[PDB]
Amino acid sequence: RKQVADGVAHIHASFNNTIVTITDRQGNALAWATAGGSGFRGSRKSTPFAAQVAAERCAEMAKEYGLKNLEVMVKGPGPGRESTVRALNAAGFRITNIVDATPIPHNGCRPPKKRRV
RNA sequence: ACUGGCAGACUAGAGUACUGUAGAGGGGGGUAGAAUUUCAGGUGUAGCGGUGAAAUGCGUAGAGAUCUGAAGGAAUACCGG
Repeated sequence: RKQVADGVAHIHASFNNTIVTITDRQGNALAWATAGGSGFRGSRKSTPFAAQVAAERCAEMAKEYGLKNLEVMVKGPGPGRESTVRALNAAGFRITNIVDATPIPHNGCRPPKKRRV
């Protein structure tokens, strides 16, 4: 382990799962945790609370590297946007900046077809 | 008288010249930025993805995530009504 104190939390909140990848500021991965690896499956992955746990699990694995300050980059529309960020505050970590990093095409590729469900 | 013909006349219709104005009008060429995919390398480690739920699929040969770069094609967020 290289001990780092300043880092970046990259919350990837899909509508299905939520991934949390705490990195150094140079974007090398240190820890990751996912709603659908932190216990919850099918329906319950896609809940705030599953993502919270992902964040918690990742947080208490990020302390091995001795991280202290994180910037949160919240990327996507999922339920695990807000909850993960709370779970980083309420796990010690000082949050410096909360960026949104959602990829927005400036008209680009034709999305998949509409679901005639 | 009215319609037509013929020979004139007229400027209200129609058109011309002049100067501006707005405009995703058209055709050609170039270029920008965002994003997707693929690929290469770094970090990293067990999931990812998907759904009503799931399975097919993808992943330990290292995925997904994340960083950087590259290469392509297509379409031009906001403005925007």
